[PDB]
Amino acid sequence: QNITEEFYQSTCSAVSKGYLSALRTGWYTSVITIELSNIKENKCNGTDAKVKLIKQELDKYKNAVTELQLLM
Amino acid sequence: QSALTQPRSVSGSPGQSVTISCTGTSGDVGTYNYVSWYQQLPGKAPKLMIYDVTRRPSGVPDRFSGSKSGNTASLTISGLQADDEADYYCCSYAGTLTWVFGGGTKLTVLGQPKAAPSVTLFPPSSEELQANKATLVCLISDFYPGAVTVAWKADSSPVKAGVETTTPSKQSNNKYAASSYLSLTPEQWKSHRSYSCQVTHEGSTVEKTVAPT
Amino acid sequence: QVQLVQSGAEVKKPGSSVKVSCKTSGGTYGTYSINWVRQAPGQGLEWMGAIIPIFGKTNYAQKFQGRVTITADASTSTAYMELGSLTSEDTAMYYCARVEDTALDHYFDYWGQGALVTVSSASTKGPSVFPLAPGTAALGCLVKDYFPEPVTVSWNSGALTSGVHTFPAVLQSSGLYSLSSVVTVPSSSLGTQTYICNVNHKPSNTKVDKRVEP
Amino acid sequence: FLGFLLGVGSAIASGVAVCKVLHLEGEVNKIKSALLSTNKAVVSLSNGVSVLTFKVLDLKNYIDKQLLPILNKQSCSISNIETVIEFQQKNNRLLEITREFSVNAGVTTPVSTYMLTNSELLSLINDMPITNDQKKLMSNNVQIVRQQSYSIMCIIKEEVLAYVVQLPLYGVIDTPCWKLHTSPLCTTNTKEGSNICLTRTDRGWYCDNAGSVSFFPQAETCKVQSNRVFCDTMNSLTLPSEVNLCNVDIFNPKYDCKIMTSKTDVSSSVITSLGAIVSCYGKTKCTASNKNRGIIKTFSNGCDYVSNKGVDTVSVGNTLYYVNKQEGKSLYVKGEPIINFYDPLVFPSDEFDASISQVNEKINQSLAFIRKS
Repeated sequence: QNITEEFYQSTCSAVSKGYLSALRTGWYTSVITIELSNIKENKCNGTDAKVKLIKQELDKYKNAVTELQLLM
Repeated sequence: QSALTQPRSVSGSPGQSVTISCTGTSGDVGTYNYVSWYQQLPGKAPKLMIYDVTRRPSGVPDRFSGSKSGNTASLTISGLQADDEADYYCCSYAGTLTWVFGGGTKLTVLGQPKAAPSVTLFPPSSEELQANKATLVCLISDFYPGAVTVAWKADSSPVKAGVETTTPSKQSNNKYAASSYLSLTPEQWKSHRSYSCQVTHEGSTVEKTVAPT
Repeated sequence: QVQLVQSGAEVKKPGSSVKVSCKTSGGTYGTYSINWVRQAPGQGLEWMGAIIPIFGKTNYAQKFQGRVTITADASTSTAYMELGSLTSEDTAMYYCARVEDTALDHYFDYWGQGALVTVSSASTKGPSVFPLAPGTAALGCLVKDYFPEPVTVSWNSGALTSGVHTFPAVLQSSGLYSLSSVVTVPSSSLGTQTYICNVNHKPSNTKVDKRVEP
Repeated sequence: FLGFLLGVGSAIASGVAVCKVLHLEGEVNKIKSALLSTNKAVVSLSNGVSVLTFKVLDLKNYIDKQLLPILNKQSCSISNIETVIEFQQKNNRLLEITREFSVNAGVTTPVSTYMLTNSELLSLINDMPITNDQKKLMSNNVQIVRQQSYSIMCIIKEEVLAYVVQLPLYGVIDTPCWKLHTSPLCTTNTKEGSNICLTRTDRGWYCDNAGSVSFFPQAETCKVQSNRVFCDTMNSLTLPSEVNLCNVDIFNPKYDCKIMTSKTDVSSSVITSLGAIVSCYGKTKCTASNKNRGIIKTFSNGCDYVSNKGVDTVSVGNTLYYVNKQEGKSLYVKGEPIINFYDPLVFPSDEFDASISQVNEKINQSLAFIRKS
């Protein structure tokens, strides 16, 4: 059972009984933190492919931090 | 929001560890582990050697080691050298775009050899005499003991009028400098035979003589 | 590589205002904040304020609240500062420093050479220079009886740097200073090399080039 | 149809308050000192409010200890390529958070897996000031929990990126609910015109709530699991329980039921939980069909009903309708249609949100005004 339904031909309407509830009453807030450090002006050659890839990722990290600061 | 309290001066001979304390309130330090020490060679903007509670930047010797404990910091230098001569400046994060500065500690090493002063005297040139003016210039340099004393002697007779004297200032070679000006009229200059600039240095007096010729 | 230029030094009168600029040459468009610090002759620097040019956000210390307004032009990447109602207590060497990222860094990393602001009552007076003719030898130029205290000496417009030594100023009893500079040169080069001193006076727009003839 | 009867409210203000608190001078330092030991902690802010503080990603502990002691060791040339992948990881999530907050402007209404991973959300639920029943409900319907929870970017300063994840509480739980479906009820007179239509406008959800009825007209606020009905009372009306009487006896003296009058001879189909209502009017085709036995019913003109048992399709006009194939017992309450109680010339021809009492009052007005002549 646990889901019954009625059709009221009188008023041309149906009612679906048997449903339980979970009503949003209020809210709960929690602070989620990400701890970030700084890559401050590391100077090193970009000739090697591996180091060039590292720099491609370092720039992404720095730009992500700066953009997070900008959007406010 | 007052400045921090630092010892006015410490010192140490080469081969010794020196610790400089930096004390602040609960807001400046104790709460934020964001401290920074700066050195200043007089005549140039500062340059830091500690960029966190215990972190040093790129190009800083390992002998520099900082710490902090309950509103008091500790900048430690191991194996002092003749290069670590500057005014150290403790700084601390205090809040959103607010930093507090320390009163500054003055670290000058005890171990350093004496150097005889190199004196040079200059007479007034033609352009100054053609304008009714005359100024004798005595330039001292490369004397390590800060104590120097100038005394002008006109024909072995002391002059007590118009003599000016600078303050011993640090140089790029860590050996001090000085300067002295004696002002006199053109008739007071062309009426004598020999002037003298006597610079006393640890007893050793270095002299220079000029003449109207 | 990355650095920031700084305006020249100037002189005002007690009650006027001094506007000091600070242009940077690094860029990176980051959330860097320019900090102003005017030490003194007296020991110890003094943190004045800060500004993030990308946002225009400012915050001044409580010692100078209501007295200084720090600005920054974002098009030319230049950060100004204007201190009105000057007093002789506000005479100092106004430096200019930055921090890399406002949220990641909490310490100054790069500075500027700085300007010098003197505010007194006596009138300004452009200096007078006279030459001084001479192992080796020694010649130089002398600068005397000026009111300001920025005076820079240069030789051969940047082609002679070794052996040069400029001494700090004296305080003549007339309230004016006096400066000197010396250069060590070989013996035989006095007859062939022409030696010219360059004293570029900043506060009184004076540029005098004296030729010291051996 | 009562959707415009609702009052307006703020959906994220409870998180903006925590953000305004986090913007205080010594606030983020407290949280950082608290998380200096573990990943999660309880933090009493400077306003007395106690919050949960979760450190989901520590890059400083990676940067200043493993990566930068390699790049800044000396001689930048790295030996192995593993560092590139180790830094692509632990940074992909920060890049994704930046990319999400760039296009969403501070508040994302579904908390994405990058804002809060599933295991992290389950741990947060397990360590919340809620009962075991609510904990299990959220743990089993994490998806719906994400549907009703916001994530407000809060602050980034002092080497700490902060954002408050504001979750639903589900105060009312396990109180029985019911869904009310409606379809137009019109007379089947042989005339081409002058055909009246009555409908019920109270369609939606109804739930027991502190002796009253929380009624949701906007079906978006309520997600539906197997038998659980998640709803959001921010867009809900509060009625007396006697509104339920409108199901069994629409002419009761307790609650004045809400209806709608019209004069539109158009057929419609209303799919219900375990069946289908078909209002078949005019020459419109109405066919209840099955996947095996082809067609099983042709609807007579009027408002009829079929159960999802054996019925696989309801087609009205060119409109197809797949019936919901969930088990359950349907019941057909036989009774005369209500539309046969009124007269065509007295029935109000146009009144959008009417009621039994209001329609009767307009009938009284019209009848009196006509009879007084």
